Amino acid sequence: QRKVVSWIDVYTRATCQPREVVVPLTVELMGTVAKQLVPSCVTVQRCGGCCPDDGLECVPTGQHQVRMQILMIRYPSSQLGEMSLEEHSQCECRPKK
Amino acid sequence: QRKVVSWIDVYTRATCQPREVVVPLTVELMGTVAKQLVPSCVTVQRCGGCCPDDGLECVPTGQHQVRMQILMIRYPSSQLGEMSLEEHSQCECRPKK
Amino acid sequence: QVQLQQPGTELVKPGASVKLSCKASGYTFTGFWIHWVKQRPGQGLEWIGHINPGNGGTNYNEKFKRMATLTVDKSSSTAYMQLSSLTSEDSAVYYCARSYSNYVRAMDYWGQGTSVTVSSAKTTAPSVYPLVPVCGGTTGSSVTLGCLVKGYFPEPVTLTWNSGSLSSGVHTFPALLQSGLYTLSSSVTVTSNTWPSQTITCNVAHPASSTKVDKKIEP
Amino acid sequence: QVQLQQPGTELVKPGASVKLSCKASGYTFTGFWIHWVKQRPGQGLEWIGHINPGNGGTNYNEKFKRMATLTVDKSSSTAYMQLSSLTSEDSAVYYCARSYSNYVRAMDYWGQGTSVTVSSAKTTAPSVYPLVPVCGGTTGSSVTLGCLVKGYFPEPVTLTWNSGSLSSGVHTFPALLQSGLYTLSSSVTVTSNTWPSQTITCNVAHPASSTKVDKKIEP
Amino acid sequence: EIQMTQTTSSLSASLGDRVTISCRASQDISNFLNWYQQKPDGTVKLLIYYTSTLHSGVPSRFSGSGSGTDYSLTISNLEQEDIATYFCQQGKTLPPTFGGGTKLEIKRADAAPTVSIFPPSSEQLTSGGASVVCFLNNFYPKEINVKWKIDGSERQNGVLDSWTEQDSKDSTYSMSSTLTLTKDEYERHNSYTCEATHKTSTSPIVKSFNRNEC
Amino acid sequence: EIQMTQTTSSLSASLGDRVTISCRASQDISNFLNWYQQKPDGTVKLLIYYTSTLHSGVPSRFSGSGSGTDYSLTISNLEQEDIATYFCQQGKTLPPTFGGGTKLEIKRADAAPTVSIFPPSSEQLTSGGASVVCFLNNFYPKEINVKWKIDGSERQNGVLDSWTEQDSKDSTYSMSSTLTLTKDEYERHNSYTCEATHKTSTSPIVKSFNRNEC
Repeated sequence: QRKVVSWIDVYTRATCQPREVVVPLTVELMGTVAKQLVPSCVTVQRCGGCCPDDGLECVPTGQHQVRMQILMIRYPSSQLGEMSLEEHSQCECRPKK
Repeated sequence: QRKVVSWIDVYTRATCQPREVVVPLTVELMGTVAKQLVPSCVTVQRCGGCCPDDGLECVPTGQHQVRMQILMIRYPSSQLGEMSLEEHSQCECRPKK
Repeated sequence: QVQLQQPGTELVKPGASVKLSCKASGYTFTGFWIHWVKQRPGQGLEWIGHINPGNGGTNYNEKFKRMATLTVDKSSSTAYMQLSSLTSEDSAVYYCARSYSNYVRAMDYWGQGTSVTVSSAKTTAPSVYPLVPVCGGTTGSSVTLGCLVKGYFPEPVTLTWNSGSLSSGVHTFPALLQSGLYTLSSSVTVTSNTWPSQTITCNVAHPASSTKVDKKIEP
Repeated sequence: QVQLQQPGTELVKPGASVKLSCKASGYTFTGFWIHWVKQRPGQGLEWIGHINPGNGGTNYNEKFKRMATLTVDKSSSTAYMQLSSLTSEDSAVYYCARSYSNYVRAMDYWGQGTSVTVSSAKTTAPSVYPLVPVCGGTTGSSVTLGCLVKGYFPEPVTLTWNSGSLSSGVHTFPALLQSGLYTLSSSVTVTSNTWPSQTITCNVAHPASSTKVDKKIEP
Repeated sequence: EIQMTQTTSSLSASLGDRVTISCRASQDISNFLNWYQQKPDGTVKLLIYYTSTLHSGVPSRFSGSGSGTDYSLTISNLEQEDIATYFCQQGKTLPPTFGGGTKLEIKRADAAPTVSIFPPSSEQLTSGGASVVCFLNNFYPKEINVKWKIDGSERQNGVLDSWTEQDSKDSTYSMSSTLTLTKDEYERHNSYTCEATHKTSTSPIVKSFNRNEC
Repeated sequence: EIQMTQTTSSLSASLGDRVTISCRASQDISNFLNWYQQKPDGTVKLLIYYTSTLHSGVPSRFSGSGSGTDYSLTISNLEQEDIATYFCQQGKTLPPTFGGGTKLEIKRADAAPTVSIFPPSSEQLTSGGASVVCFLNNFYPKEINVKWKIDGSERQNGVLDSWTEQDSKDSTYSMSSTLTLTKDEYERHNSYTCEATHKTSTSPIVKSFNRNEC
């Protein structure tokens, strides 16, 4: 047993907008607070998807940086600290160069 | 002006579960019926996130292939056809072998 | 939560121009084509033109050519229609609707529209009259009241009964042009014991003249 | 939408063992530790042990060294507790709750609980008695009726008035042990005009005996 | 332009009936046709946007059909919430061409109108005008006739006849006949008559009053 | 095991008061404390899970404080929600240790119990047994005394005294005195009395009835 998805429902979630995207916590993105951060990944609203026209790219209009509570595994004393990440507000489709 | 995301709200969406992920449609991944299809990308529920303990992978337990209505830009006559992608049902944290 | 806003009423004198509004909210504005459709009183929908808010792509119908200039605002998320040189022929309801494609062109969500009335006639306030039942009968099982507003210009007019609380068995009749002025009527039906025991009020509002008065119907 | 399931009542005999259930539904089961907590009637919470359904790693409290066994099922999504060799000291309410990380030890969501009773006593049915106000006495503004169920075993019992529709000013008193049997009482207060014009019924349900009868209160 | 032909306007059917609304084109549009629902208040929404594919939040009753040049909307189970003029629109090539509306009315039992005459209000008579309003309040079908008789003699000028749209509650039409007159003539003339001719009776239903209060 | 200690258990405060509940640990838990709310029906929920960090669906009234060996849960504004026993659990190391659940009652105006005596039902007497129930129901505070008197003589055996928990409506306590007797002795006596001693009156509020129906 199976069911089909309407094309309207296909493109609505596929069109350029702000959406929930997982971001892996790396030492290259956020530095030394612990050997391991818990959770090792978080979720932020990012501009994903694709525009109808081929010459149109999906880029953020404006972004606001949000801060999240994160468990820092420190072996001197483990603490539940704070970190920050960039999060998009709205996206648009622009012509490419 | 400022909001602090609670650690519980942080890990709840960060845990290994089925989530909406944008998948770019390519000629390699799903083949050629036309020059380009619209939308050029789709959204399917996939196993994303991260496990609490390092040493456990985020892998699907069950999955079901769903079919979506896609606009196929063909030059003899453009038509709104059907396509299929593999979608995940439920995920679990299994130790990495 | 995906709608388009259009000011339901609009008035201009013949010869002038209107910049119609199509406020987009609830979705990515620059991702869907914004269409504009014309409809004369009880006559088939006529396509005027669509505009792409993403790349600034403009498209117009042949007969409406220089009849209709389409523009978009990315800062306000609003599509605009500039109708140049208006006449009695252009007195119609103009809609706006979004569509996703480059081929299918299926306008999924429409707005409420804009009823553009084009006349140089003087804008005047209405006169509310309580339509009292015939002097001494008849009844009984149910009694009909009624209300009349004669000589108002232009549209629209909002008619309610008891602040809209009496929203049962109400007949609001559409306005018609008599001697260059609108005359509208309405009627309600309640049981013989409801009136004049419970005092029923006719509530009229003409926003264009800014003058609105509710009349209490007494026998 | 996230919750844990525990059977409210559980009856066993001295010497026997129970496999308590914690049915998890609403989240990824194998990503959170499942804790089990013991609570005696009106006493502090005692940690028994936690289990990780993800890897199978387990931890038990020292004093429950041989007496709790924790198991999990990836299918159906259910955590289990095997209480080996039960005594009268083990007669307590057992909870199941979930925490996230190894470091924090914070169990965010709990189950409803499992009141485990151990006795090996004879399970018998109650006898409902309608409490008559008085043989023509007190009548002022409000009158109280009452209900009684003496000699039922074991717990629990469901008590309502008029199919639970009369949920205003109801006093249901907790069960106590008398002569090795439970005796429970309840009372409802209504105006002197309501009764005995509107007939009131005492709804009793003892599911362990399977036999339950509602009684009509009459003066 | 690619002519979009919808060769029916008046359509009346009973509740729970299989109703087919068809459209024909000038050429092959290759299964590009959309069905739109314009409710009496002027709200347009898209029901079926391809051959047979539903919009989000549309009952399964609406069935799409037709391939090539002929395309038809099919309501399997008609209800009172389906009173609307349905349009078809091609999408093969611009412009996007719409067809003529089909006005979907719902068949019910024929009902006699309740007539009530109303003399000009004392508020109006002090201003210099006099208007006699005569409501006919619910009736079916929408083929009513009104005739004013001032002192037995017919009046045609000043008569305003406005109809209400198809009712969603009880499927009954209503119209209001408003006779506008001058006070100077209103005061010459005594005894008025509001005649109404309909399908429910051969004898015209009459509501008349004297202009002195009889 | 770290002996997590709560010094107070009995606690009563009026509505809209700054209520503070404190905890003391045997050693430094480094800010790893979690406050839990156990409702009268046994349902436990997590209120504050760190020093001062809130769980989803918890009012801003609950304030978390304390840094090291000493921590406290502070309710800024007290309401009738907030009738529960509050626990604190350390998360430094296993096991996870809970403290003594502090019962939070709410202070209100003192009231007299509504005494009502009930003779054994005709349904009970036909089965060979008699039980007299004396309800007293709606009173502050939960310190109350009941004394049965059969023909003036006190009887202590057969008395069952069940108290209700703090009411979430008007903050009133209630208890039931069920005196179980044998019918063969119940027939041998006349008047039955249930006395009630409370803070409201030094004189015990008396409700009695004669066996031969008053």
